[PDB]
Amino acid sequence: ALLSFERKYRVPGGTLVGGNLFDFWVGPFYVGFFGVATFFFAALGIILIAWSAVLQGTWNPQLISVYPPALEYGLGGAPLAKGGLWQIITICATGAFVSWALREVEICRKLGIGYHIPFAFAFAILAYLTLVLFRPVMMGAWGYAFPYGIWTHLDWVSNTGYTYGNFHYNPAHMIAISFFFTNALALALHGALVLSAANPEKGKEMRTPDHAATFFRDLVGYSIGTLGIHRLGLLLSLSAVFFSALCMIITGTIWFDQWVDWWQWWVKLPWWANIPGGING
Amino acid sequence: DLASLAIYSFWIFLAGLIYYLQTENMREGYPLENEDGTPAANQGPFPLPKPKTFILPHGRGTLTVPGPESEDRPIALARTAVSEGFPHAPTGDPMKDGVGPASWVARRDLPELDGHGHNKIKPMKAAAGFHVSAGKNPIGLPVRGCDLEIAGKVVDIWVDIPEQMARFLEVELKDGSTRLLPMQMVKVQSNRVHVNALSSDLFAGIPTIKSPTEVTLLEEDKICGYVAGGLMYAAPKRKS
Amino acid sequence: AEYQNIFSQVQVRGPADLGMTEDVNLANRSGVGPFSTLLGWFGNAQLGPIYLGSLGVLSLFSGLMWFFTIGIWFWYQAGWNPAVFLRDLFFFSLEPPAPEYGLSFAAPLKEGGLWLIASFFMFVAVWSWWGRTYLRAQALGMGKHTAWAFLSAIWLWMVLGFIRPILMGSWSEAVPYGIFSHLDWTNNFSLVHGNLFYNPFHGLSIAFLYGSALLFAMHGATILAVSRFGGELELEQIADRGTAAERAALFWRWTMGFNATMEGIHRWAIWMAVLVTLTGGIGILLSGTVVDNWYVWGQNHG
Ligand code: BCL
Ligand code: BCL
Ligand code: BCL
Ligand SMILES: CC[C@H]1c2cc3[nH]c4c(c3C)C(=O)[C@H](C(=O)OC)c4c3nc(cc4[nH]c(cc(n2)[C@@H]1C)c(C(C)=O)c4C)[C@@H](C)[C@@H]3CCC(=O)OC/C=C(\C)CCC[C@@H](C)CCC[C@H](C)CCCC(C)C
Ligand SMILES: CC[C@H]1c2cc3[nH]c4c(c3C)C(=O)[C@H](C(=O)OC)c4c3nc(cc4[nH]c(cc(n2)[C@@H]1C)c(C(C)=O)c4C)[C@@H](C)[C@@H]3CCC(=O)OC/C=C(\C)CCC[C@H](C)CCC[C@H](C)CCCC(C)C
Ligand SMILES: COC(C)(C)C(=O)C/C=C(\C)CC/C=C(\C)CC/C=C(\C)CCCC/C(C)=C/CC[C@H](C)CC/C=C(\C)CCC=C(C)C
Ligand SMILES: CCCCCCCCCCCC[N+](C)(C)[O-]
Ligand SMILES: CCCCCCCCCCCC[N+](C)(C)[O-]
Ligand SMILES: [Fe+3]
Repeated sequence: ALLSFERKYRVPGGTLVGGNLFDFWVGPFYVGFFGVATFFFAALGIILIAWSAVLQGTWNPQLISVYPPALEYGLGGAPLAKGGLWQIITICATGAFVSWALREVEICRKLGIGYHIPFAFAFAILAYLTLVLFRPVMMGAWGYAFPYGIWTHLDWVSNTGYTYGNFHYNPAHMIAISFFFTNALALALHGALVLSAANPEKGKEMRTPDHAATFFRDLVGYSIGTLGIHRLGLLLSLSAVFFSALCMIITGTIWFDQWVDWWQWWVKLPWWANIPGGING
Repeated sequence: DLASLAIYSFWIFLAGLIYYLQTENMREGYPLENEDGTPAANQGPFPLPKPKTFILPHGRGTLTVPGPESEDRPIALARTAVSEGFPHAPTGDPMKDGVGPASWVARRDLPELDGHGHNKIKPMKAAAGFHVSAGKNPIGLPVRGCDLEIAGKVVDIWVDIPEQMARFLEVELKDGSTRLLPMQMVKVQSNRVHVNALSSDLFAGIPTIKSPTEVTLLEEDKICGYVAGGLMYAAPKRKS
Repeated sequence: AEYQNIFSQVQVRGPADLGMTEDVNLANRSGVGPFSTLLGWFGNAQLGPIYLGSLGVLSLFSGLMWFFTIGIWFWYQAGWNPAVFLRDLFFFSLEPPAPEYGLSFAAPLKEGGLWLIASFFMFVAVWSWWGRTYLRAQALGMGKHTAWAFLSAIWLWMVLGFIRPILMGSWSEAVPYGIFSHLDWTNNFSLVHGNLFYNPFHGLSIAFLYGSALLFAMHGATILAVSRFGGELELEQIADRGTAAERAALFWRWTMGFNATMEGIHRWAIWMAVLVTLTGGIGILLSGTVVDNWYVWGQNHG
């Protein structure tokens, strides 16, 4: 039930709403008002999926798929079997995520720790909402959103992307990718540094963060430090997801043509737009 | 075919990996226990990992984990319900008894040494060459509490020499004694330092150190711990 | 509001840290560089010193001749006209030799030879630097983790321009050198093999790519939240568990049923990220050599 050192930590208090009504634990899971709001939105939402499963004629996860209401419906409502369920489910879903964020806030409070984890999470939630909400609304229908299916949601990425040619040319999507790459690199390096210092060669004594800060200076001529590498992770991670929403919010709204033809602003600049030779000349 | 074989292999591999990874995160905190401190029944699918010994630097001994765990201190808590799974109420003054968000750990009562044998955290007056390169200089400023009434003034900046970074701010009260407030708990301003965590009358409560030139691992925790638990316990003495 | 510890609020400077010695040849470490007050808010402000040495300069050189070789070819395409260079900078490209030549080196410089040169000079530069990351750890008596993890990144890169082009039969299946051009290769490659999306590895590969953004945002934010207890001082928390290590675990135990240790999380961290290039490397290796179309493969699994 408890970690050898957990009892001194489980004290009353920290609850944003409710007081002490749901201020207890279920096994190793902390409950809380939002702990109960979550189980609700989730249970109900899982039901709407098993029901959108009988209406499709399949119980195979690899087949099961909940599609959005066709473009003819706009931002209006739709019959359950035809766009209805997805819509309640996006509500149950959005309701499950925000409620899980607020449940971490109550946890944060108990322990007296910082509210950086729920904050971070909120960036994830915003990406989801960018796709199932902010973008569709801006375009004019819930048909521009993605479906809830293991392989059908990928069909959407695929079709959605090429709908503008090689999506690779989206400037924002371009940036967003580097942060995703960098983060991995940093995550590799970091977990690889700490582990090496605390796990040296045989018979040798545990190295110190001084050996660590050296190692990198000897390697790249610089050591960001402990507090820095963590500020770096968090920053690259969130920055990576920030440019992913930004690349999609502008796709179909301010820019709806071929992304490759956008980079023609740079090439057709009066200064060199007509000098013969090169690739375009 | 190969592909189908490569992929069937991976998942078998990944399963051993997750197996491998989880047992490793059980070196500390396990085995689990019942609310009364006795060995819990259901310990989970994964078993405890074979012990591993670390060789602490500067010949300070060894560390074997998993190893016999103990809080090595008295806990001032009591049950609030007759069923396992509820909060335990502080029998005294949480801040002083060391529980909840104000609890600490019985770390080693020895200061931290850098790669070269020297204490890792020193005051700045004892740190030759160090100075405030940028940002407002806290030393000299009054420290205000979460009740808007002054509690003291900054006298020095205990810095981390190896990472050249301020960890604490020495503070002088009325009785003329000093205290350590963690850097990550104060807002340094243009004319004052703010501590939303503690209220005027709680700085004296802060645990004090034995040597005026060193903070031990144990003392670091009591300090940081005490300062943090006041976000909950000092709440009735704050205004926004 | 509350302090978030994102940016330092007070900077502190002391005598340039020349670092630990151990079995290092202090004769190679250069001098201390300047101090960047700018970089000093995020983290440390000390630039330098950097350990050069034999194998290290080798890499630096091989790495510059790679950039310079691609550069002069970029200029041949630019017609040595300064204005064109900045214009079509992303359009240019040093493509690999025609499929006709196959795996030979007797190709002309204006039709593929200049590529091969560039690739040899980069084959040297990367491997020699790999070795540098291993040796630089041997000298400090540390574990070779950074070494092995850098190997996986190489695994993908190798497969992309060495191992695969050789298993296929020509240097034409290799990746070109250009901004936009290597962006089309990526797209083409999927198209030619039936949309990579149907590739189990490429999809397992994205699982970890996203997973790294989740683990690192998670780890970083958790460590920042507990730094008020000396969380960022992990190695320290490893040899002596403090309240920062227990509260950090308890938050995640009460949130999702299970937690990790100050060290354990760095084993998730390291493996989570490495498994990115490890899988996408098996996926690209088996693509075009054992499997011609992934949609097809997808219907069978044989
Ligand atoms: C994985 C499948 C494809 C692929 C798909 C994509 C896609 C899709 C995208 C990129 C993107 C990039 N890719 Mg690519 N990329 C591949 C293999 C590579 C290899 C390689 C040696 O194997 C290299 C060096 C690159 C290089 C690059 C950068 C130009 C750019 C940002 C990468 C990054 O964030 O790294 C992070 C790492 C670092 C900390 C260090 C490296 C720093 C960067 C700036 C590299 C500079 C060196 C030099 C080659 C750049 C020249 C530009 C100026 C003329 C100086 N790619 C393979 C073939 N790559 C993004 C881009 O913007 O393209 C235009 C993008 O959207
Ligand atoms: C954000 C970018 C694109 C997109 C592009 C892709 C691409 C491209 C790929 C995936 C892949 C996956 N996607 Mg997707 N995906 C999007 C939005 C989502 C949403 C969402 C609610 O917003 C979710 C839940 C998923 C979930 C998933 C998984 C099924 C799979 C592995 C992801 C992973 O490892 O992440 C990292 C996270 C973790 C390791 C934490 C644990 C995550 C587990 C695996 C979650 C599974 C949930 C799933 C089974 C449904 C449960 C819902 C109900 C409660 C039953 N995607 C949008 C539209 N997705 C890959 C795949 O192989 O699937 C076909 C793949 O190739
Ligand atoms: C139209 C495009 C195709 C497609 C075609 C490909 C191809 C082709 C490939 C990928 C690859 C990848 N794809 Mg895909 N992919 C598509 C859509 C997606 C989507 C999505 C739709 O949302 C996502 C999330 C991804 C994500 C990814 C990554 C998981 C994966 C590469 C991981 C990596 O970090 O390599 C980045 C890391 C490296 C290249 C390692 C290189 C390391 C070297 C040593 C660096 C040296 C630097 C150099 C010397 C210069 C020095 C630097 C300077 C000093 C600055 N793909 C569609 C279906 N994808 C790769 C893969 O693994 O697939 C299985 C790959 O080859
Ligand atoms: C496990 C997967 C991830 C990973 C891990 C990884 N990469 C690594 C490592 C590890 C663990 C290292 O230890 C090693 C390293 O030393 O990093 C600090 C490396 C590394 N990964 C690098 C890049 C890199 N890794 C990438 C990817 C990834 N690496 C994965 C996501 C990518 C991509 C494409 O995503 C890139 C671009 C290098 C930074 C470094 C390997 C360095 C190397 O081999 O150098 C060889 C050659 C030279 C010395 C060339 C120098 C030539 C330059 C002077 C030319 C450019 C000049 C330019 C205009 C300069 C200005 C830049 C401005 C920003 C100021
Ligand atoms: C912002 C940077 C990255 C990030 C960070 C991040 N994620 C986080 C956190 C953080 C900091 C957490 O604290 C929180 C966590 O607790 O992690 C363990 C979380 C988390 N990120 C998760 C997943 C996740 N994060 C992802 C992405 C990312 N997370 C980013 C790349 C992804 C993908 C696809 O990249 C996934 C799959 C969860 C493991 C966890 C949040 C768990 C949670 O919200 O529980 C509440 C909800 C339920 C129990 C289930 C609800 C069921 C629904 C009502 C119905 C199902 C609808 C769904 C839309 C169907 C989709 C089907 C698909 C096939 C498309
Ligand atoms: C300012 O102008 C001057 C001239 C001064 C410059 O210097 C400017 C220079 C620039 C314009 C340079 C620009 C350079 C880029 C745009 C480079 C971009 C590079 C990429 C996008 C590369 C992507 C992918 C590369 C891959 C996967 C390479 C793989 C290489 C290998 C595995 C090596 C394989 C080895 C070969 C085939 C030969 C082996 C031979 C043996 C004998 C072993
Ligand atoms: C008291 C025992 C409690 C054990 C419960 C452990 C929860 C496991 C974490 C969720 C599993 C996740 N999943 C499905 C993504 O793999
Ligand atoms: C993709 C990530 C999946 C995480 C793997 C799940 C591990 C569950 C471990 C449960 C541990 C149970 N215990 C001992 C804490 O009660
Ligand atoms: Fe860490």
